[PDB]
Amino acid sequence: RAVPGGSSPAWTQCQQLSQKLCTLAWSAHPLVGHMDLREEDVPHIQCGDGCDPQGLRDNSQFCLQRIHQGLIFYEKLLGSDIFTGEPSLLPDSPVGQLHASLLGLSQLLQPEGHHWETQQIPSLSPSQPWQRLLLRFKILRSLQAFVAVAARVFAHGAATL
Amino acid sequence: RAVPGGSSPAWTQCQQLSQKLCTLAWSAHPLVGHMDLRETTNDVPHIQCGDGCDPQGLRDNSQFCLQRIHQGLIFYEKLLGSDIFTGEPSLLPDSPVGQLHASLLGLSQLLQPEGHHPSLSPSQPWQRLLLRFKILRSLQAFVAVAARVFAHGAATLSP
Amino acid sequence: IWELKKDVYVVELDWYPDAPGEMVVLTCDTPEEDGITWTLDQSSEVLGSGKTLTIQVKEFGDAGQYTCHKGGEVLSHSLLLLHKKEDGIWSTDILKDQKEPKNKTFLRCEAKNYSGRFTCWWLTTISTDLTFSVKSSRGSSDPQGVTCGAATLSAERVRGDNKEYEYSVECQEDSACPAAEESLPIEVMVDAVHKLKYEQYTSSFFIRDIIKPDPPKNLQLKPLKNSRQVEVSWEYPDTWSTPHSYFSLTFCVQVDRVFTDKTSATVICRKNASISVRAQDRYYSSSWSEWASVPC
Amino acid sequence: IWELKKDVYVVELDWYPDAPGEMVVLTCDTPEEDGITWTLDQSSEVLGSGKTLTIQVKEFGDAGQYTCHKGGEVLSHSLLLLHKKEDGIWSTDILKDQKEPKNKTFLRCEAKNYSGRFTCWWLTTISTDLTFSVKSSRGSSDPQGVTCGAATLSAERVRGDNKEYEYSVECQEDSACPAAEESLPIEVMVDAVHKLKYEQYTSSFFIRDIIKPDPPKNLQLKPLKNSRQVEVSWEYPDTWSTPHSYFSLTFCVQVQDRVFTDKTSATVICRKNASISVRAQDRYYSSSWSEWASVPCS
Ligand SMILES: [K+]
Ligand SMILES: [K+]
Repeated sequence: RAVPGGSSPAWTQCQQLSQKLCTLAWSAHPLVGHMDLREEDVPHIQCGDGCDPQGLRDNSQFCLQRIHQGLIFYEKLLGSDIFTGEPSLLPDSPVGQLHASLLGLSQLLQPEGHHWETQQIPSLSPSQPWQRLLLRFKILRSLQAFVAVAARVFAHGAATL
Repeated sequence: RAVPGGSSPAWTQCQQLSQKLCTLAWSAHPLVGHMDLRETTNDVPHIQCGDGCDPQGLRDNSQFCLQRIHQGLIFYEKLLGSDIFTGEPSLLPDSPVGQLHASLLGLSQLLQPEGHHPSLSPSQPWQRLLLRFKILRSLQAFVAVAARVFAHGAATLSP
Repeated sequence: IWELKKDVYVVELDWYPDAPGEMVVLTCDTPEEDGITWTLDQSSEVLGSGKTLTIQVKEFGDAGQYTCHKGGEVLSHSLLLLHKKEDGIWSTDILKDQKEPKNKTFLRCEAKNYSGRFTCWWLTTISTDLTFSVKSSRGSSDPQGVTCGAATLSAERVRGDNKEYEYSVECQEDSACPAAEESLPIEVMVDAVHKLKYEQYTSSFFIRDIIKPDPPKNLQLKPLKNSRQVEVSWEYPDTWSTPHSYFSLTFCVQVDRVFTDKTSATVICRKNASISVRAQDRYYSSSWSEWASVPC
Repeated sequence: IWELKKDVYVVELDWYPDAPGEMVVLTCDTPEEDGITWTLDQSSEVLGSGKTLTIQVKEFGDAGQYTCHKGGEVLSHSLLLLHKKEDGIWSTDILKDQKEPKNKTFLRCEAKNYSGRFTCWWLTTISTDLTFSVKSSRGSSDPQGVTCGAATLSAERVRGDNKEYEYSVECQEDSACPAAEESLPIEVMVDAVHKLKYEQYTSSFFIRDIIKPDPPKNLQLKPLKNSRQVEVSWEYPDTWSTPHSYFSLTFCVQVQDRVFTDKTSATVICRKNASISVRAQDRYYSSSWSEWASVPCS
């Protein structure tokens, strides 16, 4: 296909909306500490994905499209039993506002993928909170970096478009 | 042998440091912890019954009590060292934990300024968190008594 | 099969409800041995003769109250109760899930101090034909002693609509220790029996985790001239543990909330709201005391 | 045994002083087929003849420079270093465990930006008989080019007791993407040669995690009039990734009590004697805060 095009978003809305994301995603747990790192199922803003300022000017729909993908995926994860299992954490918690804001910005990009595909519904499990806890933070980890680029994408579009 | 005895200590920097200590214990592992629920345990020291840390048992003897207290700190303080907190996902020194590690070693240093002194394992970061928590909840318990103990002494034994 | 009370027995159906269930042997207590007959509960139909009766319990129909008989007489009984295990979980019908913190929490317990005196409630939607017998203890290997004063019914609110019944119980550790780092948990075991069913509800807790000090007393303020300000004061409550010299509390101060360890304070008060204050144990983050105001 | 560089070889003793160690065979590299002899380091002692010497290797006395000779001529060498497994874990005797940031570091790298150029600094007491080869790639399962610029000794300072030697290399990821969200870490492998002893030190990290910006550029004060209160202003450091519209930074203006502003300016109160310092961080990711940019109160 040809690289998609179209709907230029609410850069400002997005900029601020993303910005908040980078805050919420650096929560961290005293006992878990900061998750590293060893690779290696999660989406990524890659090189050829056009979110780099230069590509962003040429186009950015593909990039923005990936960001929606990312949000959608993290969004799913955050909803899963991963963050809902115990060490049971509250819907008012930093993580609550997280899933909350994720989705929100997902919506702000693709006000529902009209619902054709948009799946990639998460791996699964793990049962027993330790693996769980770790997983929670590994995802939060990946997220910090994800959301970080997005914020740059928007904050940039926001200023230059 | 007879109940040891003598040495003060600075009831206040003690009751001071000790209570800053408790807030630490919590910060490094909030009520937003793990409602278990789970054993003979490879137990830690406990400011137990007749260790003389009651408001009464202190009027007279406080030496055994303090030795206990200090012993715990040594235990826990050592624990925060262990790969348990060092292992994956490694806890950073300045992180709320490594500051407990401070307070402890701090407080410990204020009872015995030299004194005289773990299971090791496992691996699987999976299991470190679990211990990290067991230890922490356990600790917050120790330091609590520890606090009141020093609180009283501050209030009643000194000046 | 074991005894709950006297003449009242439980029957463990660990495999409910696959066959053959359990094969109960009923024994009539009397020194006699001839002309004995038996009935189930309150129905006639002589189920059998002899000093013993061999039954097969699988379901409530098999359970109930068996009665011995010797010539127009009722020598003794035996109440057979069912304890059923479905899907690998003993039932938790009787009590209300009270899904609070966290889920499957059927027993609430609090201590207003460190005496070893605690109280525990449970929430049943049931209204009658119950029997709660509480037992407690510290530890399981060599269990320390805890004495529980009968399941009394107290609060009787009204849930979404249907009434909600609450029982609670006094419990003093036979030999407490307050000031010590409790290293072994307290054990509550509620032998709940709803007619023919029987369940057990347990809870494990260290007092410290369940501490819920009382509300501070005598909130007494003294404002200043030409000011919407007041210096206020409270006092530990008497339920609290003595000496506060050791058993230190710390307080809060509503109207943003302010926090001190001092029985006093000074805050800008307007006729709007009022001043509430509470106490939490200064050393262990446990339950915050209830509030206590003295409206501006 | 493997070749760390021409005529220089590392012998892996896992188990260090234990077992039979390892059986090395050396080779004189020369046409010469007759009257070859082997000597180790100095020692006139002939250890064997033939174009190949076969030896056993356990401790350091087993390694060194092997030399072959014919008719009093040196024909070729073969330096053997040891790589030693001490109590089940390789050795680190070389680099200093850099104030644990955090714990067991040796290689502390950082980048002034997402350009793909980072520098790693390591610490050693060792002044001499030090060689340092730096290899960097991004990802193991299918490496990815990182050009490393050779370990200089960036500076040397005193640690009171004895001198601390600070090395460093620059590395450019050959084909880098600053905008991209890395999924694969760079590894920097450092071949630490000190005399006979051989050690490797490693670092794996994402550039996003080693970004530390230069301090704010052109920090300026401007008093308000008959005001002990000032208009602070600064600029993005020259090195920050461009554009700043994308690669944004957030600031911390501390007088001395700090204040935070995603602006390149703030208005403070000079307590005339103190001064305003400002530092930046990635606006969107908790990288590292730069160093302070400071300007003396007016
Ligand atoms: K129920
Ligand atoms: K070293």
